[PDB]
Amino acid sequence: MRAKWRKKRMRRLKRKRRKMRQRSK
Amino acid sequence: GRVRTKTVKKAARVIIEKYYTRLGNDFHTNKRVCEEIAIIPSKKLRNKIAGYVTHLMKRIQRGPVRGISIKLQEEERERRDNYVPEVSALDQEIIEVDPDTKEMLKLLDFGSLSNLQVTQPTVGMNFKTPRG
Amino acid sequence: SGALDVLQMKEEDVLKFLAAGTHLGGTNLDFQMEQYIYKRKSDGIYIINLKRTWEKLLLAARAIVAIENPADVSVISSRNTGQRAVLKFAAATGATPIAGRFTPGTFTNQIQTAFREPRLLVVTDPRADHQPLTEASYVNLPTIALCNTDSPLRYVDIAIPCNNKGAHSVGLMWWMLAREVLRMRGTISREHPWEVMPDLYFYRDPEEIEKEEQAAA
Amino acid sequence: GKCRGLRTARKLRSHRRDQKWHDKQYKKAHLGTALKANPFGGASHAKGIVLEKVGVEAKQPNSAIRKCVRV
Amino acid sequence: MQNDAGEFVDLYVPRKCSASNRIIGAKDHASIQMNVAEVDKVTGRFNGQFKTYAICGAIRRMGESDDSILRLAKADGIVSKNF
Amino acid sequence: KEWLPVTKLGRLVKDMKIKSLEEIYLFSLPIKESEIIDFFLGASLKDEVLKIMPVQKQTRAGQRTRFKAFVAIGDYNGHVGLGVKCSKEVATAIRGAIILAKLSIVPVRRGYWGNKIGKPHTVPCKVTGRCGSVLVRLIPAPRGTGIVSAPVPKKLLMMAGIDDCYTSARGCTATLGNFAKATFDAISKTYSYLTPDLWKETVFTKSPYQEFTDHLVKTHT
Amino acid sequence: KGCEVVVSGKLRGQRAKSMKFVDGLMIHSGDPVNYYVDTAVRHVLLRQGVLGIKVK
Amino acid sequence: VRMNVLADALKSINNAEKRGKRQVLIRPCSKVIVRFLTVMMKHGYIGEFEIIDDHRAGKIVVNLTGRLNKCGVISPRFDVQLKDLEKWQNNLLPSRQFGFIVLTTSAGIMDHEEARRKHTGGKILGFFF
Amino acid sequence: TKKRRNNGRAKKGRGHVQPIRCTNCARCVPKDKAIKKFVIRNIVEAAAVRDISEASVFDAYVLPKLYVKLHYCVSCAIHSKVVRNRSREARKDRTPPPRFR
RNA sequence: CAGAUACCGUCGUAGUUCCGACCAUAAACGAUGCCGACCGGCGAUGCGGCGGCGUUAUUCCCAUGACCCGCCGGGCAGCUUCCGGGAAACCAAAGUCUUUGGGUUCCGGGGGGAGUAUGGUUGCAAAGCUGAAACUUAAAGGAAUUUGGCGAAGGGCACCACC
RNA sequence: AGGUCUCGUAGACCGUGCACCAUGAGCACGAAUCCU
Ligand SMILES: [Zn+2]
Repeated sequence: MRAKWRKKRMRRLKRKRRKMRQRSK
Repeated sequence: GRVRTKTVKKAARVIIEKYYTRLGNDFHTNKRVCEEIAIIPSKKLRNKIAGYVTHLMKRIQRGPVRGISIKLQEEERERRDNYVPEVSALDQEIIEVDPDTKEMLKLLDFGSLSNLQVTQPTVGMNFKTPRG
Repeated sequence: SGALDVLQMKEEDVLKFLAAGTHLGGTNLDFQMEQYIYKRKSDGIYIINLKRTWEKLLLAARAIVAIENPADVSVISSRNTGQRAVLKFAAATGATPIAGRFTPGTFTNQIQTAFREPRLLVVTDPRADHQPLTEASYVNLPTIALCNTDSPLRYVDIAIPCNNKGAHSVGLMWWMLAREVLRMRGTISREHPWEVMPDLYFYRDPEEIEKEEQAAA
Repeated sequence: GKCRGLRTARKLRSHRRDQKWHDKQYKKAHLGTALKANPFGGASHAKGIVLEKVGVEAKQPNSAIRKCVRV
Repeated sequence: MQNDAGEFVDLYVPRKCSASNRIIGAKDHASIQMNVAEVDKVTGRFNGQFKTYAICGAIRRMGESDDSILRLAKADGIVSKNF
Repeated sequence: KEWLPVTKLGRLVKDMKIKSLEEIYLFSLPIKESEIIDFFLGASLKDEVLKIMPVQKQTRAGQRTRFKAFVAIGDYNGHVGLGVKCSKEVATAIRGAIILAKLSIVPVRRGYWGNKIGKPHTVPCKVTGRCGSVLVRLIPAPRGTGIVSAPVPKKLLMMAGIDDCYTSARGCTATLGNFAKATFDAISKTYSYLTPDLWKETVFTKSPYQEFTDHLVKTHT
Repeated sequence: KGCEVVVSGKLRGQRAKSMKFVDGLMIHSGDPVNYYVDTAVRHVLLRQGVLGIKVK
Repeated sequence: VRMNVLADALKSINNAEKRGKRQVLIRPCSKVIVRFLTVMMKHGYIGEFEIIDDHRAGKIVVNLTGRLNKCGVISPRFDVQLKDLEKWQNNLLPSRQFGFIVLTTSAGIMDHEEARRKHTGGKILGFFF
Repeated sequence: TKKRRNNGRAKKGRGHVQPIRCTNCARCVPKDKAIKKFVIRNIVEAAAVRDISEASVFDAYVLPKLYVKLHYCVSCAIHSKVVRNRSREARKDRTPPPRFR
């Protein structure tokens, strides 16, 4: 795996973690 | 594919360098010489040697080759580079000389020689080729 | 080298220099050759000194007569321009000639039959014969060279500036070099003209060989 | 050795200090997390009680099972 | 080489070049001891006097040893002062 | 077991016209016969092996093994050398190694530490030798300290005859060939370092080949 | 003008290894192998195995 | 920008020494170079040196011979006492038989042996061997 | 590791050049990096020029040429046999190939 | 194609373009920080200046535009090198280095975890900067020589290959 | 007035993509010195 797509899946999981942060206060 | 190996070429080389006077362009005659002068274990190799000596005789008869040093053609080079001619082509009555070289010969140890003839200088120094 | 009032040119050596065209050089220069060259004239040909080259022939002659064994001077020419004058020089002075295809094992390979290691190494062109100098580097061997203005100066000890392109200039200066060697040796006189011919050192194309054969007897 | 001046030494102190904090043995030897993660608490030996025995397997070049206890 | 008594400790002293004045190693085979001749003062012939010169391998590989030998012979008195 | 020389230097040595290898190193003639040094150094020259190392080359069918041996020779009050030879079998490997070691030996100088009494014990000055990545530095030491280093330049300095030295190293000294060549560079550079002892202009004696080239040309052709 | 000795068997281990020591000139192919080369093959009875000798 | 004059002068003469030149053109003419080269002459390392003076920073012409190995400059100007000079000549000087460490003092500029004889220390300047 | 002293292009003190496209494909390639070919061509080759010659109105009528400039990417250059790889020691030769005919 | 929401072909929303308000990310790479001193050559190139034969704006003159022969200073670069350095590829700097010190800013200590969680901070949003620990592993990596395998290329060969 | 100007005739650089083409169970490897 190259670094670009693991950075992309990091961005996706960080986005969904921020969504669960805003929906789980 | 009929090419000669190194053994037959070296054998023909040494027997054509050491024996030349008792030879000839006829295949059978120098084949019998190859019988007489050299102990050969085979006969096909004998035919190979005799044919190659015949071919090298046809190569010698048009000019010298760079594999042998035969005494009949030897000392022809020595006579040809050992002659002396009458004129040396250097003690001429005319020597053609540039003005800057005249200024050089003015300053060495002479002032003017009686075999000294000058040219005019050139009009343009376009000497180097156009490359870019 | 010129310290005496006998060891100069009288009238004729500069005449032979003018006849052979030894004063004409190449267009490009070297960074070590500005002191051996007078100036630069028109049409891009460097004009060289003659006193300096005379001093270089005197120094090289002193180096040759310095050793006592005449067989310990190896003189090498691979180019065809001066390959015969090397043989005549070795015939006149007893030197060891190499003419054409200097094999890379004469100085450093011991098991070969052609194993030579003399006092003196004399060569005709450092530009063309870049090969024997690098092999003679590994033995304590000095180098006498016949240098042009475009020739690189490397593993050199005495650089004689000359015109090593025309065969007449080269054969003339080998004839003068042999003349100085026999003068300091004492075989020939210093004032009596011993000149057998200078034509014995000149090389020429085989077309002119055939032309001279048909023109002469 | 980069800074060569007669009155620059606090810069060298701060540089050596930060570059010492960028270590590994000095990082573990001067933090409470590395000492508190040690189950011994910086002790040579410790006592305990055994609950059950667990048989763990070895690594793939050397195939065996090693007898161990859970303390 | 000497001591408080006075004997020379070193087995030999290595040569230095007369132009370079740096020492030459034991395995520097490019360093040479070139020898020139001296001429008689009236007749112009060899007599037997030698002027041995030495040059290092670094300048010889550089190729500027020829002017060094020229300067050495000028200081010796071989090459003409006009030149 | 007689000797037939192939060089003119070997012939002049066999004509007993060389007293010692001192003037041979002084004029720096190339030594290319191993039997000349054997003729010079007799019972005082002994050796010991350093390492036998396997070197393998992969070909079409299997692997091709080839063994290289490092040996260090040396007389215990002077000249030492190092020789490496690589071959298939170990016997001609060690034979070519000791022969090539006898081909390349160098003279050394020993100096004093502060005061000048008796015979020397240590290097005259700080010399450094580099090859590959290894840094080898030899520093003079007082009398009676002894050679302190890594064990194999320690035993090489024991072959050197040097009694005391202070040594420091940098990099991978595990490569014993590179380490041995680096410390040989450090030892062999003891003449290529100008000191105030040799500041007079040296007198030039005649070359030995210049001295006996008449005998050589009357002996051989 | 040339000889060799070829040995094989169980030497200093459990795997079979062969050692050959050549010196000089030796001819493989053709008729002149018949009246110039003499070959002897023998079995050596050691303790750990049987060893072979090849001499030409 | 030119900061230390003696460092540039010693670097230039050291480079021309290792290359093999005989005549060296040192760009500035500060008097510390003059004192350093007088120490070098009376030590016997180099020969004669010239000085070209004008209405600006003139040049230095130094005649070289093959008797100098390396001259260096310690920067910045460290303070060396008489009790600590032996550690400096241990970690800096190549041998105890030769090599000299110049230093500036209140009684002038000289090598280390004159400083030990006259019992005075000062700041460091450089070294040569 | 480093393969060339340059980087397959002609940018030394510039930083950016205007990119162009290819001819065989449509790959966007910078100008100094792209291999460019400019071959002079005829409309008809040496078999049809005679049938132009005697079957024409005007005698000695000189035939016009085909001047077109081609720019290739390096992949389609090597694949269509425009440039060929050489050895590492023989890579350092900037002269064009000789034109015997 | 077995499967093709991929390679290919036809349409095609946002975007690609300009104005204005924003984020400050790249293989933003000469993967080589800034200033200054020193140590070899050669041949062209761009600017400004200097000297000199001749040709041309048609035949005489002046300096000019265009040249040719050379020089100076700055700049992009090129070839060879036993200066020197390095693990080597290579570098006229990546040199002047155990013989280690010209002045100065930032930055890295095996490989993952991880540029991750948390804390701070800026933004409309996307996100940017600062930034761990626990735990696991004896390897992860750089240069280069030799057989290997290329749906890589050049010369040939084989009725155990083809026509 | 003569009535085929002379000297040898690489005189082939016509062309560009090219169908679909995946995977391989681990056990099975050893490093050296000289004479009597
Ligand atoms: Zn394309």
